[PDB]
Amino acid sequence: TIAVTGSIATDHLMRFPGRFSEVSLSFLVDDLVMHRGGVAGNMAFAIGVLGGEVALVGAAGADFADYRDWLKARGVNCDHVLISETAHTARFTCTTDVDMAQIASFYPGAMSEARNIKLADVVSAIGKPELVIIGANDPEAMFLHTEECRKLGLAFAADPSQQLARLSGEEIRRLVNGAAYLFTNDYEWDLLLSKTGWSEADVMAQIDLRVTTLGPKGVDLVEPDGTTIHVGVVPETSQTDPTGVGDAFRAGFLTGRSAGLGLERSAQLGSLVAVLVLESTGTQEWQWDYEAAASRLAGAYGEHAAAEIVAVL
Amino acid sequence: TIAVTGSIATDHLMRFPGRFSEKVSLSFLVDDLVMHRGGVAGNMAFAIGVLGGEVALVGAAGADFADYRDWLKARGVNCDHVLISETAHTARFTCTTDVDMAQIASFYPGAMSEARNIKLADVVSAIGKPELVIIGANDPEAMFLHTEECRKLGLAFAADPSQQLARLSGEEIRRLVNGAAYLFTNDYEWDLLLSKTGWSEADVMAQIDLRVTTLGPKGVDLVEPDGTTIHVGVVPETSQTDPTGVGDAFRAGFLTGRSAGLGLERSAQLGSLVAVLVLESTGTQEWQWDYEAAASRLAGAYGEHAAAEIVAVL
Ligand SMILES: CSc1ncnc2c1ncn2[C@@H]1O[C@H](CO)[C@@H](O)[C@H]1O
Ligand SMILES: CSc1ncnc2c1ncn2[C@@H]1O[C@H](CO)[C@@H](O)[C@H]1O
Ligand code: NA
Ligand code: NA
Repeated sequence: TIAVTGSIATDHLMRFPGRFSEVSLSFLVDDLVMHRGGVAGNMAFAIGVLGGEVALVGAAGADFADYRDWLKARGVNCDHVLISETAHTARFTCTTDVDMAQIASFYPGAMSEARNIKLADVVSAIGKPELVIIGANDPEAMFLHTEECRKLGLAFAADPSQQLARLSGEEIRRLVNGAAYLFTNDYEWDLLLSKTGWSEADVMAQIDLRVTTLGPKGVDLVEPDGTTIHVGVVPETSQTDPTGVGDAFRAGFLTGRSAGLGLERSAQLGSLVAVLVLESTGTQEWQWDYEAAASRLAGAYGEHAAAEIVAVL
Repeated sequence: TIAVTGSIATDHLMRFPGRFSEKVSLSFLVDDLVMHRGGVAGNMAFAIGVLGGEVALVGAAGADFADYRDWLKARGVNCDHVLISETAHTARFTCTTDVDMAQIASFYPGAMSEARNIKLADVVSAIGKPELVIIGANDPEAMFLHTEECRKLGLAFAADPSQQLARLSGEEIRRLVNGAAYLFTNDYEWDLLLSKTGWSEADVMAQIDLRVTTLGPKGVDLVEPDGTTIHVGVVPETSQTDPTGVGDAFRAGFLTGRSAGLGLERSAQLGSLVAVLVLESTGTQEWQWDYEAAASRLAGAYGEHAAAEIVAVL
């Protein structure tokens, strides 16, 4: 059972049929759609679709009913979503240009109440989770979640992503120590190092595994002893929107890990889910086709890897 | 009766408590998010109706327009000639405003694209000939067809291209300007119009009856073809909050004053008042008309005599 903590949101996604090369910026967009989102919602949805046991742990508004149904239909346990008395579910508004560059605004709303969520209640309700993802969230919620994981003996994955630029060096440091996984992208890895003052070795001495996504260059899985697995991307055919691609990779990778797959196979599955999200507009708008999944995995990584991956799904 | 053509929209307005000083990947943590009635035509029609003017809104919206229609009709706006799309939703304007009143925004036209199917002939046959038709930012082809139909039926019009000036070609802008009773732009838009059309200042003034050029905090200029220039300073602000719709508000106040028989200067003073009232509220139609506060601020900025003459016709 994987407990996913992080933002729950509605994503208002727009497409600008140009390049962000323009203060009074005005972008004439040719698409506007509203989808389910938030990093925790995305990851929980992806884990549920892939057949994993997952519980969403975040803060939303009373408007969450439909979202809840949508997630429960995919096996996600939403019993422990905090419902705000007053605030609306967070909203992410984003414009993506032809180069997949993005200009976005995030209104937290009910997200600010995630700091009132208590993992002790979740553990008493569902047992101790096999892993807790500490994703982008209310900052205080992120810190309290990590500290409660440490105190209750729960393995956790530090996944600060969008919040890394808004946290101080000390805050980021408090999020990293003891993590079973550390997820960032390459730019975020450099930023984490610069802000915390830690060296690469300093970080690796405190975590069990570093996972660094590299956009089109794939992903690196680095162990504390330097052992590095590089997994290339599942090449894309219909690139459309980058929102939620990292969440998708994390969900696929952690589902594979929970299914007993090795690091490389789990990262290959994560790459598949990531490209499926890249090729759709919303973050949870992708479909799971077992045969197309097997085919694309085999094309990218070989028949043996594809077969071993699809066997556990 | 003033016919207002232009965009009808829902404005999703956010506040960034910082300054826009940030493979682009901009992310702004905002601390306010509100949804309001908008579109340049909706804003101007609302303002004219609130001020007691006779006004008809002429634009394209979606079936979701019912509540907006009720809201506008409660203020005396005639919405009979709003085109309701079978398919599209009302346009949406999404904007983030920083502490310096700088803005980063995206506009989804949606139903606005169908304004090019509106025919001002139907409006005139229904309500008579409007005293003036505002050609505001809209579906570009709709703007051109509206201007040409004004010329064809002999209706006075105000060229008010604003947000669309940067997206139109020189020839397109030129075809929008000729014969206009009014030309509304801001100073940056005036420079851009000259550069894009290749016209000189004199070239423009020879084709219009009046140039109105807003200057942000520096006020507004009203320039006649013979060079006669009236400069009206702003009504100084007390609670600057959001710049969305301020120009629309000025245009509405000014044209209401003009339709009420006020001179150019008095009309521009009223417009400045409405503009600052919009500047001091978040939405574009979220302001209230307080007769006493209006009189007081007009008098403080322009004198008791001007304030009295302005409030007398309202
Ligand atoms: C303080 S900024 C922030 N914080 C938390 N979550 C964010 C933020 N910005 C976007 N999202 C959510 O991330 C998802 C894509 O990973 C998108 O679905 C989007 O909702
Ligand atoms: C092609 S860009 C565009 N076109 C037409 N109208 C626009 C546009 N952008 C914003 N608006 C509307 O203008 C109002 C503020 O004057 C705001 O209320 C907003 O709705
Ligand atoms: Na996407
Ligand atoms: Na405003």
